[PDB]
Amino acid sequence: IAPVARFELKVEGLSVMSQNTSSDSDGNIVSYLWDFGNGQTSTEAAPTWSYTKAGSYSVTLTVTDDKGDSDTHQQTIKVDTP
Ligand SMILES: [Cl-]
Ligand SMILES: [Cl-]
Ligand code: NA
Repeated sequence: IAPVARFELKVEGLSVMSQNTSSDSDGNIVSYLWDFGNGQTSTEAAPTWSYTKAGSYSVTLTVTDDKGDSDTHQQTIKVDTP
């Protein structure tokens, strides 16, 4: 129900850009934990990142709001080398 974690990704080769499309009907989102499925994380709203090895990676976003509630979304992506 609230908050709702959500994002969309744009993949270029091994590199990924994000758009944060999260929301909260009962408060305000104050923090983010992105988890790129490779051991890397970020606290940015809409980070850019990259991988080294071609493969399948799960990208997870957790959002947390002003009342201390969290929600998580995931997307698995393919990335390839040249
Ligand atoms: Cl990698
Ligand atoms: Cl994909
Ligand atoms: Na709100």
